[PDB]
Amino acid sequence: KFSIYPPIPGEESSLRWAGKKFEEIPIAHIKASHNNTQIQVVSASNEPLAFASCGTEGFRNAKKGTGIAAQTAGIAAAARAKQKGVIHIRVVVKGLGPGRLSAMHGLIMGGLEVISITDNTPIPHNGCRPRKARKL
Amino acid sequence: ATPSLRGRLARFGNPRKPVLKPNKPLILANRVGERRREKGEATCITEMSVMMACWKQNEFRDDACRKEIQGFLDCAARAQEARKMRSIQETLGESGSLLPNKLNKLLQRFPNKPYL
Amino acid sequence: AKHLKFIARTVMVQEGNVESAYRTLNRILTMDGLIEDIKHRRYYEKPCRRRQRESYERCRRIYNMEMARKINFLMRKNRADPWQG
Amino acid sequence: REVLQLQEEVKNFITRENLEARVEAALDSRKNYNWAITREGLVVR
Amino acid sequence: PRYELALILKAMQRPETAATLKRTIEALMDRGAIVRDLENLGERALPYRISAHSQQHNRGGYFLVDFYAPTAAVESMVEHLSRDIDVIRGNIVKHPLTQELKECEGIVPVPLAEKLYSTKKR
Amino acid sequence: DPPPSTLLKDYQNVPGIEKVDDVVKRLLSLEMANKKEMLKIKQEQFMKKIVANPEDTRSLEARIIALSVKIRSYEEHLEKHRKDKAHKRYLLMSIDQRKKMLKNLRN
Amino acid sequence: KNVLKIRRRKMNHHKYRKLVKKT
Amino acid sequence: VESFASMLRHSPLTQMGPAKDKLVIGRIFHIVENDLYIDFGGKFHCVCRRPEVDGEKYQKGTRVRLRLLDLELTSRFLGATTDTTVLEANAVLLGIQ
Amino acid sequence: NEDLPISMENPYKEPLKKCILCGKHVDYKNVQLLSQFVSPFTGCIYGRHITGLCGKKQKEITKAIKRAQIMGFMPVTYKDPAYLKDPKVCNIRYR
RNA sequence: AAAAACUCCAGUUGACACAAAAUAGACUACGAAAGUGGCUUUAACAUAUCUGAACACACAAUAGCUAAGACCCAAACUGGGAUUAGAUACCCCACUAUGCUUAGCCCUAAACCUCAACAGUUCAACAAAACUGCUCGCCAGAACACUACGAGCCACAGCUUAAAACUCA
Ligand SMILES: [Mg+2]
Ligand SMILES: [Mg+2]
Ligand SMILES: [Mg+2]
Ligand SMILES: [Mg+2]
Ligand SMILES: [Mg+2]
Ligand SMILES: [Mg+2]
Ligand SMILES: [Mg+2]
Ligand SMILES: [Mg+2]
Ligand SMILES: [Mg+2]
Ligand SMILES: [Mg+2]
Ligand SMILES: [Zn+2]
Repeated sequence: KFSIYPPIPGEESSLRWAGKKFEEIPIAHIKASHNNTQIQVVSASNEPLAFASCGTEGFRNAKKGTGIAAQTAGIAAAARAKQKGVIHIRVVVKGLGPGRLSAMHGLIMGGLEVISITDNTPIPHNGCRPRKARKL
Repeated sequence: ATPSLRGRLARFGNPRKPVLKPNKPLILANRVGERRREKGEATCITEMSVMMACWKQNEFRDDACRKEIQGFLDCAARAQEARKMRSIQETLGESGSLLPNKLNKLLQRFPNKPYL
Repeated sequence: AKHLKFIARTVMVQEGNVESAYRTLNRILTMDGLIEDIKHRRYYEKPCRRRQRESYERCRRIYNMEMARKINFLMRKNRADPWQG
Repeated sequence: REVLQLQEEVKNFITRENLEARVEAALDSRKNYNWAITREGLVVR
Repeated sequence: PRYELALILKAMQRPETAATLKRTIEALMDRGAIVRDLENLGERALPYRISAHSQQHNRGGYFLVDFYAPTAAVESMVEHLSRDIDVIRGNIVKHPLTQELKECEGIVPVPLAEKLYSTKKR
Repeated sequence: DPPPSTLLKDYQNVPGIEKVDDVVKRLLSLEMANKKEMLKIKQEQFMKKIVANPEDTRSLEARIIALSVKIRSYEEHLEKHRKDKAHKRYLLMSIDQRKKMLKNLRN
Repeated sequence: KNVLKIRRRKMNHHKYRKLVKKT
Repeated sequence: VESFASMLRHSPLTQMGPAKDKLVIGRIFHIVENDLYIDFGGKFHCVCRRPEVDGEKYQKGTRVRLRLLDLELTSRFLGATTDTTVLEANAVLLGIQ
Repeated sequence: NEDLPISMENPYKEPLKKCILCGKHVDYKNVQLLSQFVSPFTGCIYGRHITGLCGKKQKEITKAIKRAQIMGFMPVTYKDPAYLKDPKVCNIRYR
């Protein structure tokens, strides 16, 4: 019976969260990379609420691109969102990285409720030429 | 269902250019590739996370760490017993997947031949 | 950019099953062939070597499909030997 | 016989005075081309 | 040959929509086209955001026309609709059914190729 | 250089061109269609001018005139695209075959 | 297969280029 | 005197036709504790697994009716100049006698 | 002599298989049919092994999909949400 | 891993290119080859016996030169930072020539599928089974030699053609 597809502004959406519709719920942004991951919290109407990262948490070069720093930054941003008064959150992820999976669990343990996860990762259709393959 | 390979390779009777150029000659061997390990075991990440948390809060207070450290030891023991379980399971035989040894047995009992 | 957000390549959590949602996300995206594409596009790969790798993948697919076919075809034969002698 | 079709369809072809009627009729009317197909191959709207 | 103009206007009221339509078909007649018929797709919300000559529009009005005209009329109408801002989009295409649909006898079974390698014990 | 208003080939045997509307006549004019209609009309014109037995494509001179009109079409294509070396080679090979068949016809 | 032939030719061509740019 | 061509034209197999989804009665000649092999017709016997339902009524001389797909299981692979076989025939049973 | 075989056609031949759209026509405007054969999540066109139709019709339908995409009748990223409750023909496994 | 570099830095949202065109493509189509796989239009893809110019003509991947321009990205060179005893490189950061559109030039590649075109048939080893009738082209030990000389070319550190002397088994 459960519909895995997300709701649409056109009716009908038979599921609210905290007595709220899907659209107005705040959105969390994760930008994952091999060297570091960056996390942010924003309102449904573009207003940023909280922002953190492994660098802001105080991790060095080798430690920025890890899962533990991701979990700590997630805990931090979730604490910020809860202090602001945000219970639910819509996840958005961008790119691969070590702490990609870790940020969500960090947020959950911090005390946020993830509703949906969207893979808003960039994809070029042969647009630009990346760097050449390095030889090690 | 399989993709056809009429004129993908460089043949005499194939006028157009070839598409495929495999390094080895495509002959179905009577031996199957044995399975492989996936990655290096890792566990207790959330346990050690909550442990470092309560540590930095309580200044290494064991009576307050009790629950974190108990959960960590229990998860470590679970990982160890799960390793032993999956080892005995792989030895006795993977359920749902077909074993390489008996695959080779079947293929040597009914082997294919490229020649006549 | 112009397309609207929260429609494509999404997963709705049910009963707070975040790990299952992420697993289904990986499953669908790997079946559609995106993560491989992006980890390949990370660094630029020349046309000749890309063509070689793609031919290698085609040959591997055909070989493994034939292997699975013969396995499913002859697995029924593997049973208790009725005629010992 | 093929000439028969496009010859009589000249009356259906709009003109200068028929424009301010056909344009209005078309913009008042609605048309949709969408139609799906099931497993066995039957058209469904 | 036949030419189908798929046209997308902005979501606006019937008077100015009819004005744009009558001026477009007047341009057709000036170029020398002969319209077979007009098909209204209707007003619908565009799937992805677009940018007009000076603005953006999320909704639109889909219309369709089919006509007979020479070749230079095609480029003349393309440049006309590019210059015109009331026309969000205008696209000429050939007719699919004008190309005779080749009779289809079904999918033939492909037998597995053999004699790839010579008879060698190896 | 036939006129543009000349109706299609296939619609010449039919006597319905007098009764049919002038708009339909214009539609059936070759200027509405592509250049191949004009090409075949010119082929028929050269046939009626030259050949003793029409609708005989197997004839050497029929092939010659067909390839000649094709060569003029390629010429126009080349003056439209000075860059198209593919069609340049096509024209050169066509005129080579044309000279070959011209000399064998002379023989 | 072995490539000593083209290796010799490569080395000789390299030396020729060097001498050309020198003289 | 009777020609083999006549005996074949009058054979049970030429009137049987394709074995695809055609009921046939057969019996077993060898049976392992878990499976039974029915001798039904033609060259090959068809192997089968005993169903847990009515599993007791499976002994020598049992007349079981069942459908089938082919008389011999074969398949041609890539490097198979001759198609490999199984010396068996696939068949599905839904009743006895 | 009369009982001997004879060269003859194969009446046991099952008729040639035709895809569901082998005989039907497809155009760039049938947004429903053109979004039927495409990923709802990623928006990419499914391969032939997932689709199960002849190559000519596969080429035609993918060309029409790309044409509708570039024209504006259909997007490239996300399938139209209204056409998700349609008959599912392409065989999947993730569910 | 680290160093260096920027903080006019980093993240969301709204607008924007002369840049190249996922998936389909597990498709085998076109073109003589080189190549062509985002969309629409135009013109158009030779010869209904075969072969055939290295005394000709026409193209000829990428790279490069000539004069205008275009600036996301990448990158020779170069500079800097790592590492090394040393590193004129492999690791990292910045950028130019250049990759692109015009009017030309240069005319070379593992230009290989190293398997010539046409019409056909059923064993040295390896590779992609053995072959038949005719035709053009190519080859006669290695290296000297994609060299010297000569001849031609809008080429001037070049390209095409191509030896000789001496040494060896
Ligand atoms: Mg090899
Ligand atoms: Mg592809
Ligand atoms: Mg030559
Ligand atoms: Mg250049
Ligand atoms: Mg530059
Ligand atoms: Mg090549
Ligand atoms: Mg060669
Ligand atoms: Mg030749
Ligand atoms: Mg060279
Ligand atoms: Mg020389
Ligand atoms: Zn079909």
